[PDB]
Amino acid sequence: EEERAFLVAREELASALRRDSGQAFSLEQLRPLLASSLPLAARYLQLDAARLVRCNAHGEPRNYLNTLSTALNILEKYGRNLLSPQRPRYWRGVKFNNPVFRSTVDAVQGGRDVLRLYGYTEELSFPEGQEEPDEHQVATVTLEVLLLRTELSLLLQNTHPRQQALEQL
Amino acid sequence: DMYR
Repeated sequence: EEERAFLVAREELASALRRDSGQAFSLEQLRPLLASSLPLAARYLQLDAARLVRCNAHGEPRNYLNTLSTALNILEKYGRNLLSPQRPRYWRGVKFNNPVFRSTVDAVQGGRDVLRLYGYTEELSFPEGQEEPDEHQVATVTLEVLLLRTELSLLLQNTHPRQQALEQL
Repeated sequence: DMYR
């Protein structure tokens, strides 16, 4: 009933990302995804947002939410790359020893599992059978990653429309 | 950068 209204908007913005990879989203456009009474598992279907937040929630929120948002900012770019009309050269390969990754994403519990959602299944890299990334899935994960980074930033600045429910994590 |  009301979960459908969320999914429609969720899909409509996912489609937007597939058309334009560098498409930017305001808080005005993200509104129906932010002000929905749904729980976390019903709003993040691919991303395990609950585990990403609570398993890195040690210390001060002003510090772990920024470490978390920093990782989500890179993960979103990992997605936008696969969606670009021309994809980067070494797109199918992600090395742990890589500077940007280990310094950012691999500093967060569950950062790797997000890449597996993108398509990097064989252990990270794409399987040989996969010659090109799934345009629908990536855009969906990228949207959820972007959505989570957005929610955390509204948490850090105490403006989230459901701030008095998310702080239970 | 992000792949190396």
